[PDB]
Amino acid sequence: AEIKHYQFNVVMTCSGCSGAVNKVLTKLEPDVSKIDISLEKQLVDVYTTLPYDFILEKIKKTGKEVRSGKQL
Ligand SMILES: [Hg+2]
Repeated sequence: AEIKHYQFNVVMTCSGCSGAVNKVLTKLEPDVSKIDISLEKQLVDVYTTLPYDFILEKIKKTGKEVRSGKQL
């Protein structure tokens, strides 16, 4: 039952972009504990029990460019 921390650099030009990312993560409740989105750092932090590859894939399918990701 590990709650992992993933961090992504996601290009988000406006609040609609943060909204697109938030939306796909809401569909993965109740196994997403916390999300943090910063437009000022272009960063998305996801705290979840789900696998890294799956989270990355779902964010990428928004069409918002994912520049990089890592586990913390
Ligand atoms: Hg946007």
